Amino acid sequence: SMADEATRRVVSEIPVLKTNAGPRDRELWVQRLKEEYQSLIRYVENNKNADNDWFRLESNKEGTRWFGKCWYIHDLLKYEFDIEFDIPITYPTTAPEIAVPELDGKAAKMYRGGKICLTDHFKPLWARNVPKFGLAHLMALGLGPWLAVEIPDLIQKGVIHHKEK
Repeated sequence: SMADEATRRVVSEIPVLKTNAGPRDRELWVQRLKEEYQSLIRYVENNKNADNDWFRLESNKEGTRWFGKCWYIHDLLKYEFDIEFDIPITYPTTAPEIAVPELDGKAAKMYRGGKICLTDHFKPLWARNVPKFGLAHLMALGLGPWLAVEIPDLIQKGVIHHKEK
């Protein structure tokens, strides 16, 4: 009951997705990508309205490789990190694995190679919502909360530093 409400508070203004298609699924994958792009751009617009415009993403032509940037504010300073992920063949039932490559070997909750290690509650949360969640939800429920623990830890520990601009 607390988990269901917390999830709704975060995602209730993100458009819900519908199509069960992954990268190999041809016209159904093009349809899934329309849903993904429309959910993502609404999430970006909502974030701008809330003074929390915290990421940009692009894909390759086929929509199977995603990359961009996120920004995290701590003590009013803005920290930028490059992000990337591949769409699993079994998407959207399987969730993508976000990587923050510059933090490889630095962040505590991270696999060798730069994939973030999310708490055990994200996977079953994604699983319980299939196929309604997409990349906007991956950002809002997966990377966002990861940054809000790991980036303050790394700044406190002196592992990362703000470069003058």
